[PDB]
Formats: sequence, structure tokens, C-alpha cells
Amino acid sequence: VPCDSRGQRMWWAFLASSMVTFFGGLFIILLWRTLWMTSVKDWAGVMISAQTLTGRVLVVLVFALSIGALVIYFIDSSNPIESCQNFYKDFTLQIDMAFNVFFLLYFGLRFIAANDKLWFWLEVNSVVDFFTVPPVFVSVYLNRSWLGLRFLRALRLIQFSEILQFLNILKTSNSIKLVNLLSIFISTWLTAAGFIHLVENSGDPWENFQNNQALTYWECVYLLMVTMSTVGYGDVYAKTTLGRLFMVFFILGGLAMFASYVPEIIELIGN
Amino acid sequence: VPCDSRGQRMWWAFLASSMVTFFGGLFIILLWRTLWMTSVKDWAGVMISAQTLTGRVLVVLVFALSIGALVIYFIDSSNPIESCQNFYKDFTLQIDMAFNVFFLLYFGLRFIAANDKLWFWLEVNSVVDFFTVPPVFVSVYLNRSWLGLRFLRALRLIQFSEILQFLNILKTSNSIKLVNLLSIFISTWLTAAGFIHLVENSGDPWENFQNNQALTYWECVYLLMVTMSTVGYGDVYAKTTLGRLFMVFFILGGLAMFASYVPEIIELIGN
Amino acid sequence: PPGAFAGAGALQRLDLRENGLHSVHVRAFWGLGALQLLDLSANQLEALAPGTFAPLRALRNLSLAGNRLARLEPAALGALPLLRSLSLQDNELAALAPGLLGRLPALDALHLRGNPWGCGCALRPLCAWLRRHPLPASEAETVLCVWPGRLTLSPLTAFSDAAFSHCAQPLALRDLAVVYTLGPASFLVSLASCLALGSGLTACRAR
Amino acid sequence: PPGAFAGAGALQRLDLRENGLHSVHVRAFWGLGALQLLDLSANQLEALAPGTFAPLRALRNLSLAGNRLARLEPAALGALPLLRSL
Ligand SMILES: CC(C)CCC[C@@H](C)[C@H]1CC[C@H]2[C@@H]3CC=C4C[C@@H](O)CC[C@]4(C)[C@H]3CC[C@]12C
Ligand SMILES: CC(C)CCC[C@@H](C)[C@H]1CC[C@H]2[C@@H]3CC=C4C[C@@H](O)CC[C@]4(C)[C@H]3CC[C@]12C
Ligand SMILES: *[C@@H]1O[C@H](CO)[C@@H](O)[C@H](O)[C@H]1NC(C)=O
Ligand SMILES: *[C@@H]1O[C@H](CO)[C@@H](O)[C@H](O)[C@H]1NC(C)=O
Ligand SMILES: [K+]
Ligand SMILES: [K+]
Ligand SMILES: [K+]
Repeated sequence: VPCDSRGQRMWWAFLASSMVTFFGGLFIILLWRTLWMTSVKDWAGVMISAQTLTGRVLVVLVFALSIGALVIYFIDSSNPIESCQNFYKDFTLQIDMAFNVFFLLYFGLRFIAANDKLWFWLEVNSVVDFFTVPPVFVSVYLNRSWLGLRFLRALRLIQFSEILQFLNILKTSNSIKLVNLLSIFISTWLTAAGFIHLVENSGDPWENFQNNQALTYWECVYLLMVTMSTVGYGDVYAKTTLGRLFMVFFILGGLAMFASYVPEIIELIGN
Repeated sequence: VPCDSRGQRMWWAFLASSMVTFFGGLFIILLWRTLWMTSVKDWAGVMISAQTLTGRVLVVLVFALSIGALVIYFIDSSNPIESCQNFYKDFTLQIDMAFNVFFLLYFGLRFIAANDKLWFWLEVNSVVDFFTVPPVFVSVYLNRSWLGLRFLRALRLIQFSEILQFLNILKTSNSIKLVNLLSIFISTWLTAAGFIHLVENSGDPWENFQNNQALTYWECVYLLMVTMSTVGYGDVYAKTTLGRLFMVFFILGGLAMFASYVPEIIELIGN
Repeated sequence: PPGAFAGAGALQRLDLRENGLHSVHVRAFWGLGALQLLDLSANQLEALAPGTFAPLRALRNLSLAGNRLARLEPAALGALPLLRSLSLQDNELAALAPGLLGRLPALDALHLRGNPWGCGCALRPLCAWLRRHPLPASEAETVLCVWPGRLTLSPLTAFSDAAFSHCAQPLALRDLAVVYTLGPASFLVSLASCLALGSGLTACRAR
Repeated sequence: PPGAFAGAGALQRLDLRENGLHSVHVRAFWGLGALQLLDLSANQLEALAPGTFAPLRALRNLSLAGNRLARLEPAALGALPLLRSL
């Protein structure tokens, strides 16, 4: 009786659970635009303000929980992408559930404190919440698990420099700029490796997932580092069509981003 | 009775049908130089002028038909290079025939409105007409089809920015320059990939076409993108002699073009 | 070769064993559908092209014992209403594709002795067929399966619907609606909870 | 195949030589631990999976002559107190 099997792929349900949140609520906001609130808006604004103690400790807490979620994803990346499991039996899923409900509460608190709802809805933090939080609820409901877009929490590394700034660790602007550049580069490296790993190990959808390549996450990190330095050994490469398309897009985007960030590098070098 | 076979290669007939147009008429123009016209010249000049409505709608139409021809070539690139077919049975060939006779009429109208015939004969639009339009007539006469140099219509994508300018979509010069650079890069990328795909899947002529490599068009696009970024994985590469020669020439030309276009990139970056 | 037995349109019995067959071309039985017994045992067959048995219509008992087959494609077998017995003993078959047995009505006799069956969700249609069609007790004792990670002591016929309960059936409209509505409903609940907390705190402060 | 000799739980002698064996699956002797003599000589065996002889407990004399074995893993043989000759 105890057995584990892949069965039928259910990735589309997990993806739709985020798409029909994001796009549908965007349409709802647009239609509302076509067609004690101030007090509670001010209360939520001062709740998440970086000046007060509550905002500081809360952003430190959400950064720590993002680090924990990234570590959980790193641990779980050594497993089959789609697998059945019991929510009550395993407590790591419970830890991820607690982290994600805290993220949801933080997102709601941010959404109350928003002068412009539409421009808040297009922020990177909002979209990472959309593509992270509904999948864990769908997974715990369906009693299954999909790897999915859980690496996108690495995009919350960008605030890392800010986390130092109000703990009296960074004072000068040059060090803050250097830490910001390093954090941005590390975060985009990690998330690009995450997409490459997902699209390579998942396989092509229209070919019944027969193009899957056994690539670990760290091998994809190595591939991204080799590619972005224009070395290209060719020992490891993307074999799927969608993986190759993502590699081409990543090459173009990385070259454009580096060309845009050259002047900041020169300013950091200085005279 | 119904069967399809390659038989003998007839690419040389299609190529000669363009060479004995281009070079022979160039010699005719040169010999004529060695050895109501004004009214009709002015009429043709005002017919194709960008100021009047007729010129605007006509250049929009020819750009749209060039896009359609590029899509037709993209669809047909998933077939054997040389193949027999019935013109009456298939109507996609009829669509391509209509597109190409419209291109021929536009070329004639342009040639009437030419102060210098010889310098008009050396334009990129004239040469793409020469290497595109006679092959479809030869194909419909011989009841066969060869892939040929039908990707060269992508070279009309350079006009794309102009297509925006008189539709009140681009006003500032910086955006126009950026769109022009992007269109030029995309067009040269696509046509280089087209030559690479043709010369790779066709095989070496002097070795009885036994060096053919099963490379799709998009794989060649990926190869060109990998090469132009100086990555060079080596998973896919040109194996034929002529393909390697074309790759060397493309590398040299791309490096020279990028070195020439660096100052425009710097101006777009600005201060 | 294709059309190897051409001219024998009224053939009824065909036996090929101990011959060491290793490659059978597709559509090699053109006009041989009349046969009822087909023995292809004691060979080295590995893969079968789809549509190979498609011209066969009157075939009743089929034997594929002592071969090197690993995966048996449902398209290769097709739909044979007149088939009654089938044998796959002494092979290298690990699992059977679901719905393969449902294509043909009569599968009264089946022999799967010696195959390295890896019991799992995949085998559940076969176990259900065992529930519908019980094997002989001796054959049930002989036919076993491999349990990954531990001993293979589990018999193939010992499994019940409790093992099938792990398998996830295709989701109905109810589950689809729930998995579509989990996201937006949870976000609205979070927004409402935060708004209610803020309104209550404002009311307490203003008092 | 796994469980090839199923049903012979009281088997004591088993001889397989001159057969040209080339691949023996792990746990193929499920319930065959009762045997005392096992002859697997004159074959083409190259590697033995660990735990293959683990179900065997009463085995006394084991023969692996005339094979293609290169490395003999200790985990494959395990601990057989009743073995006397090899
Ligand atoms: C920027 C983000 C938030 C939105 C963009 C959507 C991206 C992430 C989506 C759109 C299409 C998706 C892919 C579609 C199909 C499959 C096959 C299946 O095995 C799951 C993974 C995989 C490979 C998906 C990965 C995620 C994917 C690439
Ligand atoms: C710049 C353009 C307009 C003119 C230059 C001529 C080029 C495009 C011509 C000249 C020689 C030609 C090649 C000569 C021989 C063959 C073999 C045959 O299988 C057809 C394709 C192929 C490989 C031709 C491709 C096109 C080709 C490379
Ligand atoms: C099926 O036919 C074969 C061919 O002779 C026969 O040996 C076998 O016993 C038959 N099977 C059954 C179940 O009658
Ligand atoms: C071990 O048993 C075998 C089995 O017959 C026998 O031939 C052999 O002589 C025995 N060895 C010893 C040392 O008694
Ligand atoms: K390089
Ligand atoms: K390289
Ligand atoms: K390189």
C-alpha cells in the first residue's frame, strides 16, 4: 500500500492558481478605476514605515523568513519535481506554510498602505508573493507538491543592503552602493539558475516531458556563471527548446544589464 | 502513382534565374550609359513619396506583406529544401505568388521614379527583389520548390522604425534611434541565421551533398546568438566547409559592425 | 521482411519459437489477419512497432514468452476483439500502461510469471483486473512483484483497493474549482482580516 | 528474475553451471536461504549486487569458478556463519 508515483503532471493547476489571482485581480482593479478609510490607511502606512521600530523589526523578520524559504527550496531541490506527500507527516512543509502565511499577512498589510493600488500590484514583491503563496495552499489542499517558482524569493535579497543600513553597519554611500550591486547580481544569478533548473529538469511539455535532463541546481548555477563570463565550456548546456530560449534571453538581458551598469562600476572604481 | 522524391538538385537553375537578371541588366544599364518621360517620372516620384497618403499606405502594405512572407518562410523551413508540389493544389504558394507579384509591381514603380538607375540597381531593396521574385516564378513554372534565399525579406525590417514614425507612435529622436538599432540587429541576426541554415542543411555541392546536417532554423538562430556573444558552447556548430567559411566571415563582420556601432550605443546610454 | 508470408491468406496457425528473432518490421503480416494462433516465443525481440498486429483480426491466443521486451506500447497491440489468451511470462516488463487491457474485451487467460514487476500506482489497473479476473492459486503464488527499497515478498494479488487509494484520479469540476479559487479567496481573507484589525485598532484609539 | 525459484522453500541443492549466466538480479533468492550447496560456475558473471546472498543463511559451500568477476564487494557476500567452503 505505501508507494510514491508521479502519475499525471499537475503543474498547470499550480500555475493557474497564481495567474487567475494576478490577472483577474488586475482586471478587477482596472474595472474599479473605470467605475475611516484614511485613518486605517495612515495606520497601515505608519505600521510598515521604516522610521518606526515596528517597521524595522518586521522587515528584518521578513528578510530572515525569505532566507529560510530559500534554504528550504535549496534542500527540496534534490527531490523529484512533482511528488506526493502527507502534510501532517512532514513538518518542513508546515514551516514553509507558516512562512508563506506570514508573507500573505505582510502583503495584505502593504496593500492597505498603498496610495496607488495598480502600481503596487506591479511591484516585484507583489508578483513574487503572487507566484509563491497560492502554490503552497494548492499543494496542501491537493496533498501533492510541485517545485514550481519557489526560487523567486531570492529576489528579496535586493533589500539586504537596506537591512544593514538601519543596524549601524553601513554608513558611507560607496559601501552601500557596492553591497547593493553585489546583492542585485547574486539575486539575479540565483533566480536565473532557478528558472534554468526548473525548465531543464521538467522537460518539454509538448513532447510528453521526454526531454528531461538530470541537472542539479548547483550545476545550473555553474552553467550560469560560465555563460555570463563568456567562457562557455560546453560540458553542461540546455538541451530543451524552452531552456535554450531562456538561455538566449538571459544572455541578451545580462549583456544589456552589464552595459547599463558599467558606469556605476567605474564610479565605484573611481580615481 | 502519388509519390514525392528529391531526384536531381535544381538549385542552380533558381540561382541563375536571379544572376542572369541582376548582372545582365547591370551590364545593359552600363552599355546604355556608354551609348513625357519627365512627366511620368514626376508622377511615379509623387506616387511613392512618403509625404502623400498613397506612399504611406503603400509602404505600410509592403512592410505587412514582407512580414507575411517571412512568416511563410518560417513555416516552410520545417520541410525538405527541394521538393515537388502542385501549384493548384496548395494555396500557400498562391499567397506567396501574390505577395511576390506585388513586390515586383512595387519594384517597377520604384524603378520608374529613379534619377540614377545604376545606383538604384545596387540598393539592398533592389537586390532582395532580384534574389526573391524570379525564384517563385521559376518554381511555379517547373512545378517544384526550393527553399533558396527567401529569408532575405527580413532585411526589410530595417524600415520598421520608419513605419512607426508617420503613425504618430514615435516622436523623440532617441527612441527612433533605439528602435532603428534594434531592428537592424534583429534583421541581420535573422538573415545570418537563414544563410547558416541553408548552407548547413543543403550540404557541400562538390561532395554530392553528403555533408548535410539536420539543423532547424531556430537551432541556427541559437547558434548565431551564442556565437555573437563570444560564448561558443560547441553543442551545435557548422560542419560543412562553406558553413565554416560563412561563420568566419560572419564573426569578422559582426565584430567590425559592433566596433563601429559602439559610439551610438554610448550616445544612447548618454550621461 | 514486409509481406514475408504473402500468398498464405488462409493461414490459421503460425509458430515461430527457438529462432532467435531480433527485428520484425512493421506491417510484416499484411494479409495474415486470418491466423488464430501466433507463437513468437523464445526470441530476442526488444521493441514492437505500432500497428504490427493491426492487420490481425481473427487472432485468439498470442504468446510472447522468453523475450527481451521492456515496454509494451498499447498502440502496438491495438484492439483485437477476437483475442482470448495472451502470455508475457519470462520477460523484462516492469509496468503496463493503463487502459491497455480495456481496449480488448476478452482477456480471460493471462500469464505474467517471471516478469520483474515493480508494484506501484501504475500496476493498479492490473491489480483491478486481478480483482475482476482471479488467477489460479498456484499461478498467484508464482507471480510476484518487486517492492523498491526492501524485500520483494509482497505477492501481486495480495494488493487491494487500499493501495489504489494512494493514486490520484483525474480531478473533477469540484476540485478544479477549489484549486482555481484558493488563491483569490485567501488574498481577500487576508485583506479583510488586516482591514478589520486596523478598523478595530482605530476605534479603540479614538475611544 | 526476482523470486525465480519461488515455491521451493525446502530446497537444499542448487547447481547452475555451463549455462553462461551474465546478469543476476538482486534479491533473486527470496526464500532460498535453506540451500546448502550453490554452484554458479562456468558462467559470465561480472558484478554482484549487494545483498544478493543476504537471504541465504544455511549455505555451506559456494562456488564461483570460471567467471568474469574482477572486484568482489564484501557487502554482496555479507555474513554467512554456516558457510564452510568457498
Ligand atoms: C516572471 C514570472 C513570474 C512569470 C513568467 C511565467 C513563467 C515563469 C512560466 C510560463 C510558462 C511556464 C512553463 C510551462 C510549461 C512547463 C512544463 C512543466 O513541466 C512545468 C514547468 C514548465 C517548464 C513551466 C515553467 C514556468 C514557465 C516558464
Ligand atoms: C548576397 C546574395 C544576394 C548573393 C551571394 C550569393 C550566395 C548567397 C550564394 C552563392 C553560392 C551559393 C551556394 C552554392 C551551392 C549551394 C549548394 C546547393 O545545395 C544550394 C545551396 C548552396 C549552399 C548555395 C547557397 C547560396 C550561395 C552561398
Ligand atoms: C491458446 O492457444 C494455444 C495454441 O495451441 C494453446 O497452446 C493454449 O493452450 C491456448 N490457451 C488457452 C487458455 O486455451
Ligand atoms: C562443498 O560442497 C560441494 C558440493 O557438492 C562439494 O563438491 C565439495 O567437495 C565441498 N567441499 C568440501 C571442502 O567438502
Ligand atoms: K569571450
Ligand atoms: K567556448
Ligand atoms: K568564449
